[PDB]
Amino acid sequence: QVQLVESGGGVVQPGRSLRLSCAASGLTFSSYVMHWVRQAPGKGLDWVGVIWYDGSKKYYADSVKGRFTISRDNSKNTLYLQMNSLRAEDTAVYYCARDPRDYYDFWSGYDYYYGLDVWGQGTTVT
Amino acid sequence: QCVNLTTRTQLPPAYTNSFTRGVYYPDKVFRSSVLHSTQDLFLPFFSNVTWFHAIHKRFDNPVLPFNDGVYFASTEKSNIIRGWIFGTTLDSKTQSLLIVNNATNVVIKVCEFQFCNDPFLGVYYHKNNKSWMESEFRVYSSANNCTFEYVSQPFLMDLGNFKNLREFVFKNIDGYFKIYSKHTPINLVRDLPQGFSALEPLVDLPIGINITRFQTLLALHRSYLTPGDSSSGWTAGAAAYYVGYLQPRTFLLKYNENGTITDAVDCALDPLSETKCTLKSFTVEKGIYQTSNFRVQPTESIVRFPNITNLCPFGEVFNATRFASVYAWNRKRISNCVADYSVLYNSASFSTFKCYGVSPTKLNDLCFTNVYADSFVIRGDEVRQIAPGQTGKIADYNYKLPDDFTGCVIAWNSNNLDSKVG
Amino acid sequence: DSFVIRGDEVRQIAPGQTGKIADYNYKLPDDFTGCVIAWNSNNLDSKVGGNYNYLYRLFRKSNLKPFERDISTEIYQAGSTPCNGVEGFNCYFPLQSYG
Amino acid sequence: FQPTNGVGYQPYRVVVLSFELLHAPATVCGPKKSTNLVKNKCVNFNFNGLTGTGVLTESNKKFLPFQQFGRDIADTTDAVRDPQTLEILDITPCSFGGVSVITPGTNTSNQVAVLYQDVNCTEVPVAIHADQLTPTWRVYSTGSNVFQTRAGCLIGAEHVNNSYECDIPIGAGICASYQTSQSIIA
Amino acid sequence: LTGTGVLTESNKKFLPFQQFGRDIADTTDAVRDPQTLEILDITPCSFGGV
Amino acid sequence: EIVLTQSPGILSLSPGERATLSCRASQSVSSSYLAWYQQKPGQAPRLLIYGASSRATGIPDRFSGSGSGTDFTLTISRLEPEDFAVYYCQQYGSSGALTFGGGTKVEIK
Ligand SMILES: *[C@@H]1O[C@H](CO)[C@@H](O[C@@H]2O[C@H](CO)[C@@H](O[C@@H]3O[C@H](CO)[C@@H](O)[C@H](O)[C@@H]3O)[C@H](O)[C@H]2NC(C)=O)[C@H](O)[C@H]1NC(C)=O
Ligand SMILES: *[C@@H]1O[C@H](CO)[C@@H](O[C@@H]2O[C@H](CO)[C@@H](O)[C@H](O)[C@H]2NC(C)=O)[C@H](O)[C@H]1NC(C)=O
Ligand SMILES: *[C@@H]1O[C@H](CO)[C@@H](O)[C@H](O)[C@H]1NC(C)=O
Ligand SMILES: *[C@@H]1O[C@H](CO)[C@@H](O)[C@H](O)[C@H]1NC(C)=O
Ligand SMILES: *[C@@H]1O[C@H](CO)[C@@H](O)[C@H](O)[C@H]1NC(C)=O
Ligand SMILES: *[C@@H]1O[C@H](CO)[C@@H](O)[C@H](O)[C@H]1NC(C)=O
Ligand SMILES: *[C@@H]1O[C@H](CO)[C@@H](O)[C@H](O)[C@H]1NC(C)=O
Ligand SMILES: *[C@@H]1O[C@H](CO)[C@@H](O)[C@H](O)[C@H]1NC(C)=O
Ligand SMILES: *[C@@H]1O[C@H](CO)[C@@H](O)[C@H](O)[C@H]1NC(C)=O
Ligand SMILES: *[C@@H]1O[C@H](CO)[C@@H](O)[C@H](O)[C@H]1NC(C)=O
Ligand SMILES: *[C@@H]1O[C@H](CO)[C@@H](O)[C@H](O)[C@H]1NC(C)=O
Ligand SMILES: *[C@@H]1O[C@H](CO)[C@@H](O)[C@H](O)[C@H]1NC(C)=O
Ligand SMILES: *[C@@H]1O[C@H](CO)[C@@H](O)[C@H](O)[C@H]1NC(C)=O
Repeated sequence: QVQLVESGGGVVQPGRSLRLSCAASGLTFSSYVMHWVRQAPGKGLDWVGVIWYDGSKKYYADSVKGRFTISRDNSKNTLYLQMNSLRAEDTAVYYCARDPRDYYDFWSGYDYYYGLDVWGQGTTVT
Repeated sequence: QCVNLTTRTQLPPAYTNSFTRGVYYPDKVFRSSVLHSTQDLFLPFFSNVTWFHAIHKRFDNPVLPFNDGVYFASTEKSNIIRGWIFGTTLDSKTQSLLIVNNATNVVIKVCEFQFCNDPFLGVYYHKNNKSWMESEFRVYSSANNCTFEYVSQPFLMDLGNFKNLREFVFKNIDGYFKIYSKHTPINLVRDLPQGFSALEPLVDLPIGINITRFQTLLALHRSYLTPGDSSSGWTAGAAAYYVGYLQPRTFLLKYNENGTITDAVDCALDPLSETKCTLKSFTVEKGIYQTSNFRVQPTESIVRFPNITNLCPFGEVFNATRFASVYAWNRKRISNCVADYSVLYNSASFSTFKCYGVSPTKLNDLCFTNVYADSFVIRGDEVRQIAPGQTGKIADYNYKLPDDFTGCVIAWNSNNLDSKVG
Repeated sequence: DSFVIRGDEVRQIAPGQTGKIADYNYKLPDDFTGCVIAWNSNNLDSKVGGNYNYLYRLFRKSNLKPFERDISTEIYQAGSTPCNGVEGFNCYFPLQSYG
Repeated sequence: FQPTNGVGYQPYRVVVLSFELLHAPATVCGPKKSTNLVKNKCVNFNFNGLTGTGVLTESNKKFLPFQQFGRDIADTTDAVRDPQTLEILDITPCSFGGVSVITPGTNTSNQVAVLYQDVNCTEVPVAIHADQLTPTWRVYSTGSNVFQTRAGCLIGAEHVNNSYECDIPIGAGICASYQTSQSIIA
Repeated sequence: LTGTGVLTESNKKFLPFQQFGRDIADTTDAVRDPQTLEILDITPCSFGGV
Repeated sequence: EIVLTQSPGILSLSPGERATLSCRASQSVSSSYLAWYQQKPGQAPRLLIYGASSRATGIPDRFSGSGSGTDFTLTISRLEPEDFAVYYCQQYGSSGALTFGGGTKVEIK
């Protein structure tokens, strides 16, 4: 039974800091590429970033630049994300999702993209 | 890492008849043209062995009990099956045995392993080049406190189509893991073939652990069309493996001019076979013969002792403040209790524990008719004088045991409480 | 096969003996062929104020098979109630320090 | 004895235990756990300090007051009284009187006949403990070709009204041969 | 293996796991040399038919 | 940052009918990059179709998808009452950006 737990929500004073973190039940957290999806209040889904199995390659979307940092802790079974600022983007619901594309899948010559299988509970970011 | 391959349900176990297969060499001695009789754990001939497969699209590799020994077998051209795991709990609370085979070496590790629900070995093939194979171990979640590690050359494995049968008898006697094996070709048969094949010793591992259950490991080729986490994407060839159970039996073994086992006769299998055991010859002439009767084997053990639940009113004779002098030794009757020596061993460490007529071990199994404990205090150099047949001051003038004494002598140090300053 | 015990169990390292080491720590087989070598180590092993590194298994629910090893630290049940891995009444570690 | 005395001088408490061994009912026993009996079944038993393998049969043998336990004229244990149940229970072997195997040469064939000596036919499965025996032995245990003789019960051959010369001496006026297809005839 | 007698040339095959050779009487009749791989057959010293 | 376009934005059909969905990409796609999602309001999105014409685990056979190049289609065989939600399409590559679609909605009628 796979469950990803969101945390670090609530309305804070706008700007300069806020904490998000996503946990994962079981011992299959490591070695699975993970992405963060932010749900606009009325404008659909959007992207935050992506981190690989070891974090050597990282990439970010064009919507935000220079404010987000993504890291994974293998022992604590929790992935950590930080926003260095809080812009006018408010009431955005942030999900953490796990994609089964493991290191071996992109290691093989095959060029394949799977789907974001399991999602988190969600949180409120203002 | 782990992948929960899930069998919606276990298919009902399929029973196939073993065809007199699986007799191993008892010892490393060259014997030629001599019939040798040995009694060892053996697979009964014509036993009901398992017909478990690998892919139907279920991945069924369930755990089976290891009662005495397991006769394993495998029939695939591609080496789908690789190794086995042996243990009693398989959840990292006890010590488990790991056997795993990759292309370069064979690794045997005895460690505390947290095995996954459905362990397997991952084989990953580079696209357009099957030559590039990378292997990821998906058997153990973690390992801790490894005692025995063994690395060596790979067991013969396939790399004119032929199917290669591999048979592996596993036995755990006196803390030794004995493995016997022999690989033979398979041609025009779907089940376990007829004929005779003798398994030769390969290793003798001193694992020294408790084994109650075992599970088969499968190497599954990875398909990238469907995701890895799902059961789909781990497709492999159709391979069926056999599992038998060893029960103690007495089998005559026939050697040949060159020194290899060719035929065997199990006394239990046939009354005619029992006649062969008595004559000590495979050939039997016409007539009537009287045979020794050992066809009956014990199946259960029942224990009957009288209703006494009372711990012994020892009176703390061992812990008594004052003991008797050796010139007037006190004898105490013991009646109507259940004698437990385990508490006494925990209470104090005994320096001398010599029992005559009854062994110190299995003494707790035996009932004793009448007990008269005689207690006294002596010095150390006179302790050997207590033993029957030896003389001294105590033996001649103070306390004498007869030559036919049946009992025990328990002596322990008492300088802490029986010695006074001054 | 190397191990440290105290003195009164040295007689227990023998085929067919009863005691703390023979029954719950290290059992010799009946047909044992080999040698037992035991010597004093009070200068080496003993520590001033007490030495607690060496441990012996005190309680276990069976008599040992010859030449095997068990390091399980599951809680012994001296009572009918399950201990559930919690120390308390009738629940102790099987291992104990010599001191 | 003195506090600083040498190890030889230091006092060593000695307790000696003296056991008589199974000449009377035992007031003291060890911590083995008693289990229910299974009558007329090939089991290992530990009755009142005697261990053995066999079946246990009930009996009504009377005994003297001092010793409920009894010994035979060959000093074998003729009967030992069960501790929990006062009913007299005696040891009977799993192996009854030795079976006789009757066969032609292995060069000719492999069919065999079994003679259970001095045992009534209806009692033969119970005597051999057929349920315990291997299934191939069990087919020998029960068959249509069952003949009751003074020697015993013969299973595995068909009896013929026609009289032929003796080839294999079964005994008690019975003999076997191998004849036509080809089979063991009695 | 300590014994008296005759050491003779032998052509008997020896399996690698096996080191010693015993006859139908189970007593030792063949052996392998420790240094070199030649097989030596043990022969009673006196036939005793004398 | 690929310009995805979903048409039509709002669909109104009775339960039990057939609904077609479009998701057009502004650049070339190797026909193994898109995924299809269903999101009920107030809950996280759920995977339906990964890749092209491949069904995810637990997804019933009623849901279907197809398409190649720049034109891609989701077709439902029968509209269940629980299948009425908003749908999104994305496209991702190892170095490629991940862009979800504007979104489409099916509604009761
Ligand atoms: C090797 O491991 C097996 C377990 O896989 C051990 O057998 C088990 O021994 C325990 C006692 O230590 C048994 O527990 C007892 O069960 C009975 C009911 O059956 C209960 O009345 C007792 O209070 C107690 O709970 C357990 O049942 C038994 N399991 C099996 C499979 O027989 C075995 O003793 C170990 N062998 C050694 C000596 O290492
Ligand atoms: C098969 O497994 C063995 C044991 O893991 C490998 O041997 C070692 O593997 C580790 C990495 O897991 C290396 O760091 C060591 O240098 C290896 N030692 C040896 C003796 O090779 C072995 O390489 C594996 N082979 C395959 C087919 O992957
Ligand atoms: C499946 O694996 C997870 C870990 O990812 C585990 O928590 C769960 O118990 C497993 N379930 C089954 C069906 O074994
Ligand atoms: C073996 O299996 C068959 C079919 O389940 C059963 O009839 C038979 O009693 C079993 N035992 C034997 C004879 O091996
Ligand atoms: C496949 O791999 C082998 C060994 O790495 C190589 O010799 C061969 O050229 C490869 N074939 C290709 C790349 O088509
Ligand atoms: C591993 O070994 C140590 C002793 O060095 C022991 O304390 C520990 O209990 C062992 N780990 C287990 C039982 O998982
Ligand atoms: C013994 O081995 C030789 C050489 O392999 C072979 O020619 C001969 O037939 C074998 N004889 C027997 C009795 O197996
Ligand atoms: C003996 O007495 C000591 C205290 O001097 C006590 O700790 C020990 O448990 C006693 N043993 C018994 C019950 O004989
Ligand atoms: C022995 O005690 C038990 C209760 O522990 C009782 O059920 C049984 O009947 C008793 N048997 C005898 C010998 O009276
Ligand atoms: C039986 O004996 C004859 C010689 O008398 C021999 O030629 C034949 O091969 C033997 N057959 C069997 C089955 O042993
Ligand atoms: C047992 O054998 C005797 C002796 O021939 C016979 O008189 C009696 O009827 C037999 N009883 C049964 C039940 O076969
Ligand atoms: C053989 O004797 C038995 C004895 O009862 C009889 O029943 C049977 O009919 C006889 N058979 C022939 C062919 O006379
Ligand atoms: C042992 O070593 C010596 C010196 O190298 C050599 O002459 C002798 O032949 C060797 N023995 C063997 C292995 O036959």
